Amino acid sequence: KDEALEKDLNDVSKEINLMLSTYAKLLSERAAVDASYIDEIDELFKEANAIENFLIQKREFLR
Amino acid sequence: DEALEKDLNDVSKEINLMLSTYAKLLSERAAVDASYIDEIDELFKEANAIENFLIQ
Amino acid sequence: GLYFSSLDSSIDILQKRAQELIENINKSRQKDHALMTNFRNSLKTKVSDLTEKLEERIYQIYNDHNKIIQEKLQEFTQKMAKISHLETELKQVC
Amino acid sequence: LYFSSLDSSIDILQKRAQELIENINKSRQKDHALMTNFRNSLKTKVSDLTEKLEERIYQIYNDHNKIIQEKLQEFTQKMAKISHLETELKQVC
Repeated sequence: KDEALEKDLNDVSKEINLMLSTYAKLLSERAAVDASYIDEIDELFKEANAIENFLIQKREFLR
Repeated sequence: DEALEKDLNDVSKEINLMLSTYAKLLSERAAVDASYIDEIDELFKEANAIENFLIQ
Repeated sequence: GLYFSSLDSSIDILQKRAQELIENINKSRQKDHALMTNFRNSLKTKVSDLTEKLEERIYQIYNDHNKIIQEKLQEFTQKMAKISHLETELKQVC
Repeated sequence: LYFSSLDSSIDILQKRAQELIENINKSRQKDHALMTNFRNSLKTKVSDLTEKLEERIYQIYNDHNKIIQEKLQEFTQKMAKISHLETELKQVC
């Protein structure tokens, strides 16, 4: 009766929470991958910047 | 990112509320059907009263 | 000479890392775009299944309602036939 | 005389039974219509919620792509600046 309806409502709520939480995990992992790519771009830029500093000081010494 | 968390939780909230509202609707309609069962019971009472008077 | 070749090798390593990173980003995007559609499939199907189970339990309730209603209707019909026969007896006797 | 009074009672009971069964039928039809439309509008609402989720996730991905493109362009310009500087040094040395 109504009791069975309430208990299966509990199962329904549990299942919906499970799916939304799994989706949240999916999105968190994807966002982590994107953030890692961004950090790699930043590191590449820093390497370039160091090389540029080296060339700038060599050029100033040559002049 | 913050809004994504808020809206994911809110979506789960809305779906659970909507499914429980559906369950309540279902119970109310079944209750109406049971009320008709009790109306049949009233007809049975009238039949038995007529039968009792006819016996004596 | 050696310094220029070393610095050229460093610059190229940077170029190849950038190229590799763009390729990785693109492949990841194709993958993630498949994943999102998979989620929209599963969400609608599961919500339909849960509504299904709710309706199933209701169908059990209504089946019990029909069983009880049919039993009471059959007994009521018996009551009507019994009262009709008793009344026919009393009519004819009087 | 009495028998006819109880006869009217019998007529009313049987006819009430028929009318009650018909009422149960109409009630079943009403319940079915309510069930189907509530289920449909529920699924439509769920579709709207999925739609808004996809909208926000798309905005997040679009901002990510904007940031990636900006940083890649900035890196490409830094690389070009280094290439030009090194060509200058090649000329000098």
